[PDB]
Amino acid sequence: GRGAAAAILSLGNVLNYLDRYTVAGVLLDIQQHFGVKDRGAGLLQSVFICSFMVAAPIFGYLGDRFNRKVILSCGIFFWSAVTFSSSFIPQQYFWLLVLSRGLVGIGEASYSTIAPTIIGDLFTKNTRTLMLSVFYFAIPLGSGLGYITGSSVKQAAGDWHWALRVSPVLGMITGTLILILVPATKARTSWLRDMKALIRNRSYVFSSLATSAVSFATGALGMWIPLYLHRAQVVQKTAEGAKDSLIFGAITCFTGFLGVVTGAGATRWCRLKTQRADPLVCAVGMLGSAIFICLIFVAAKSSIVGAYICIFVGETLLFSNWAITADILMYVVIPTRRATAVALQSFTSHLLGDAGSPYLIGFISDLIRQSTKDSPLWEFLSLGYALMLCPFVVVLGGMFFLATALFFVSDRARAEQQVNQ
Amino acid sequence: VVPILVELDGDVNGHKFSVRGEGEGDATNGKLTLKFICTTGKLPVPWPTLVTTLTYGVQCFSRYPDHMKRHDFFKSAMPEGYVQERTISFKDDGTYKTRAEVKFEGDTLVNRIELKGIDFKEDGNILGHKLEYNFNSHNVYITADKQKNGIKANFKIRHNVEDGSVQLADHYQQNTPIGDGPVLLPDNHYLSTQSVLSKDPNEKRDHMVLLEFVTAA
Amino acid sequence: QLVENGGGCVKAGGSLRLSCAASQGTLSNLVTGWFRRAPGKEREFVANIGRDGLTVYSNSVKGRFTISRDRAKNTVYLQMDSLKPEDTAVYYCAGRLSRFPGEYDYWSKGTPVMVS
Amino acid sequence: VQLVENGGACVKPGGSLRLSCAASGFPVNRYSMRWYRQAPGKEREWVAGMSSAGDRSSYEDSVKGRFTISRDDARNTVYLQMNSLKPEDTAVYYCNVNVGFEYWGQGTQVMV
Repeated sequence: GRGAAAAILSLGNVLNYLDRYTVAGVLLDIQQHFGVKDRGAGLLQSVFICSFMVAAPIFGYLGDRFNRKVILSCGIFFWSAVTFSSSFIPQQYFWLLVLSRGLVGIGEASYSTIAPTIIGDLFTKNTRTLMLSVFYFAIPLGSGLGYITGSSVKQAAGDWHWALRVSPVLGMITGTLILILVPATKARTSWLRDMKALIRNRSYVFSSLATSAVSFATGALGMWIPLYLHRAQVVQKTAEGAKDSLIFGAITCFTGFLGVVTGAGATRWCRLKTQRADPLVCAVGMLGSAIFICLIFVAAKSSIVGAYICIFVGETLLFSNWAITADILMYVVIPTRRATAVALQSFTSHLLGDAGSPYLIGFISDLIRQSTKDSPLWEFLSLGYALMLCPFVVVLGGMFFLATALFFVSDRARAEQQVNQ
Repeated sequence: VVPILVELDGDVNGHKFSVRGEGEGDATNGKLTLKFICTTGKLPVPWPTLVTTLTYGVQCFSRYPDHMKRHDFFKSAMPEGYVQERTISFKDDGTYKTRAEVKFEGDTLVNRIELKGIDFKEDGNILGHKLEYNFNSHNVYITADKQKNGIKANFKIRHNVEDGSVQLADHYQQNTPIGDGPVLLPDNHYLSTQSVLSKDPNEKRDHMVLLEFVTAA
Repeated sequence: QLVENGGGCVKAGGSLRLSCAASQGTLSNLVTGWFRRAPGKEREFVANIGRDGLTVYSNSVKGRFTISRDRAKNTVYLQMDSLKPEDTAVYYCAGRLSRFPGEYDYWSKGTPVMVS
Repeated sequence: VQLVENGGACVKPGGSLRLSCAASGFPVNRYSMRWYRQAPGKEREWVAGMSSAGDRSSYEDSVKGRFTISRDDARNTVYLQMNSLKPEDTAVYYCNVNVGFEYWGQGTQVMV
């Protein structure tokens, strides 16, 4: 029934994020086998996210044009087949891998744009909010399971190719369940005027920039943490990499859950005390996250457990702010312009950050390594120096959240005024 | 555009009168243009009292919003027709009991009404023909009932009088679909009706050229 | 259902403390708002009190009306100062279950108000 | 065609106020004028009427002999006199006249 449909959709999202972040686990093996530098490592995620963000609006318009179920199932099968084919790529050819990543990004954008509409249409009662909460609870679980599955497959099979072979098998399966348990669900000038109106909103623009910085930091760290930890292990006398990715994925999922819960609790507690609570809690949490992401670099060389606890706290703080910033957004904007504002914010977040951010980090690391000598310690130092940019971006995002705090009450009062008329 | 031909009969205090009329309705434009005529030499009661009943007897032509298209019941039962029972209690001027049958026969709509009048007294507005030729727009509230598996409509109609008196008559209506197809009964809605009247001087016979615009919400 | 009371015609500059309450239950959680409809003009806004504790007023009437919610009495009081002829519109009290901008689910009959 | 109402203000018990309804676009004398009264959250009820010929006026029992409405064709306006003021007058008023398709006036609100 409808509950079974929601469960299968949640499993599909779990597998979607699994395949999104599987590449992060075996990035080291991919770069070693393909003989590419850190720039090539960045290319994958950069082009993937660019295609995702470029394609999402088209998928919204398709959802308007055609039924959601057919598009969702077609995207499932398409990107599952693409991921399966990408596993069998000649070592000489590398552009095929980035093309496959872009196609998978197209499919993932289709899923992310269509599935929420189906979830909303299945239920129109209190259970709809619970199902959406389950979806957003599965997203971090999906990313985790991706990291853990990639690491485990690499360790067991002994080849990184199998990491991209097991998951598609699980994917296509759930696709067949989509059409089995999910019943079928049942302007340009206006959008241009809306867009023209939103840019004049100071709080909304500042929140969009801050979440763009959040996306930048999240993408860069989630992409380069495993490689950085492996480099730290190699530099030290004793070295492992599958266990490191396993621990990182477990910490990532647990951090997602704990950070979401703690951010909800903290913003609820602070809102009752004084106004502008959500932006302030966002800013303080991100400042702490930046402090710990700066301390991780000092801690890693001393010990890897210090770096892991730093990742723990930083992921908690950086994932606790998403619900609060979404609440700020949908506070500021009026109901007639929520959809356009949300789409614009997502596009801006992907474009400014998390798209071209992994490539930026890889390019910085490659430049540092080329300027200096080439060796394990040099590679580790170059990667660390490249990652030192993320704390600055997180601090800038915190400043943006503070500025949004400045323009929060006035913009909310306005929004209410335009709502009344 | 859809043609319509409505023939009805009515007995009031022993006076029998039959009225036949023809016209056309545009559902897309939400417009209705009708013209009636009584074969009998004279019609006892004032014409508006029956013109309102004839107008509200058909609501398939009435345009519905896009969101209310699936909510409509009369169109859903249109292929197999339906039967309506209306009680019209006039204020101090008696009561009307009408039974109507609506069906799309062949390629044209057909509407047959049988009317009974009761509790009429001399010197009243109905007996004295004091009601003028003007009309008024109105609102009808429709709600579904699962026990009767049908739709019940109710409202108040204000009839004008020459001396300025206004009579508020209560209209209640119960529907029953002749066919056994899906009902698609709406939970609750209200339809606003706007009626205008005109006469054609070409013929001495009274024409009662009637124009309706009905919109649901 | 929301019950509103305390509105009557007064001289220019008079003060009216309009009281609004809910029959279903306590409205401390619910966001409350006051609206006005002119006889010859489109409906406008009077004021709003959100769940956080803000008291937002329309720019035209800013600095005139003051809303205060009391949890002990579970009632919303709208005190008026420097009342002007522009406030001849009829006032309606409405409530919402959500903190966020949007149309209020509940409504009240309201009372007329006049000036001069 | 348009109808405009004026003269409405709150009245202390016993006071007498005059309401006025004017028309623009059609001759008022050619057709009958009517006056409705409705309270907050109450069904509309006909409160007064004057025949098109103007020979007599129709009023309900509660208010028979109070409104004493008059009409001026040269002035193209109909005037209403409260006379004795009762709590039932707290309801707001409306001026109505139907030429061709019906037309509803904006009316005015009056409360005791």
